[PDB]
Amino acid sequence: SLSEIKHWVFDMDGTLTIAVHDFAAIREALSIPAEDDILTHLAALPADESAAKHAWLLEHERDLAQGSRPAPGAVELVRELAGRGYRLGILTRNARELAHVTLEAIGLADCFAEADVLGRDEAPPKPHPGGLLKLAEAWDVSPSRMVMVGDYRFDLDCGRAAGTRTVLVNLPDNPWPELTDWHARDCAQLRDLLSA
Amino acid sequence: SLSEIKHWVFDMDGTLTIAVHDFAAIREALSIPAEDDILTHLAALPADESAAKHAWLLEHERDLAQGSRPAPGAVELVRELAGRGYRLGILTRNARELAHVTLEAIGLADCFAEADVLGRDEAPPKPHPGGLLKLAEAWDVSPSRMVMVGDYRFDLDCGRAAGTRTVLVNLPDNPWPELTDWHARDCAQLRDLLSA
Ligand SMILES: [Mg+2]
Ligand SMILES: [Mg+2]
Repeated sequence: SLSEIKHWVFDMDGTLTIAVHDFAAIREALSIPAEDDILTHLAALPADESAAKHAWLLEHERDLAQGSRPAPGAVELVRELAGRGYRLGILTRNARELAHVTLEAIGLADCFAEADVLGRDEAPPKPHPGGLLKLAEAWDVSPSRMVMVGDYRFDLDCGRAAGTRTVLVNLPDNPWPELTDWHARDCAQLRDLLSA
Repeated sequence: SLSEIKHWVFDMDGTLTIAVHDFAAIREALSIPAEDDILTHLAALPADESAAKHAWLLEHERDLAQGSRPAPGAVELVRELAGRGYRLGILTRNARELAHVTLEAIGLADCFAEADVLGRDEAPPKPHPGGLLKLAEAWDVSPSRMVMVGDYRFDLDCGRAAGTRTVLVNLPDNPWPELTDWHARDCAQLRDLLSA
């Protein structure tokens, strides 16, 4: 079961943190009334208008970005696992130094050994298994007793290639059933799953 | 009128070109049926599910990107203006070298003098007016007889700061009426407007 896994690895972006965007600039650009939610308002527009506005939003994702925040339930999950004495790692395309800064910013830096935060320079790009194998070696543990937690297909492919169990979070359903051992809408539901 | 303007400046990203994304990966990740359009399907989902899936899409905009393509009507507009003997420029945050490559790829490199394609190293970031003032100087023309064409607020602010007329394209309405002299849903409608 999930609770028997005592070695956990997380993707960073999209899993533990998510990008936040400039709501006021979006509302202004897309002519959203103050009384309306942005997405709800867009879904209710005529199809062609909704499509043009959604396209503009995606096109300007980086222009509109304002750093990142912890994903729902992420801090709570990591603290729960750390409280158990579990061993926790990170596998990210980010430079280790940025990953470190991010961990400090969200108050989780003390839950991961610095050597177990693997960035751009410490491991090949997902879905290559190198990074998970590096942690498996450092921890001297069977990959079958580790879990890779992510929100994107290359996270699941990476776990499957290395032989770890896999978890999908931050999508509401199960789009890759063969690649995914457990799925949860977010880290808060994952914590609940773990508990049960 | 618009047709009296013989000096035109364009933003690049979002105006002449737009990012394209991996439709098959999106469909797989978001569980979209083959018979459905991605956006139409998402708008029809329960609110919470639609929101989670739209959030994931925005979060992975760069992961899903597959270069860029010309924006609707952009090639046709630029060729029409060049055919008139009009003077055309680019003001972009992109490195000039990338802008050049992009122009070559979309078959428009011959419509702009190389010196009039202004990139990262040739002009300060929008909305600073430096870049438009640089073109105005090179062309020896009143900014009031130039137009800046863009799809984002900093393009309009840049034109207003330099004193050029401004055009909004690639949004379907008029969100910044005081900043915008003419607006069109895209470059094809702008060409039509120009003609009329
Ligand atoms: Mg990710
Ligand atoms: Mg732009």
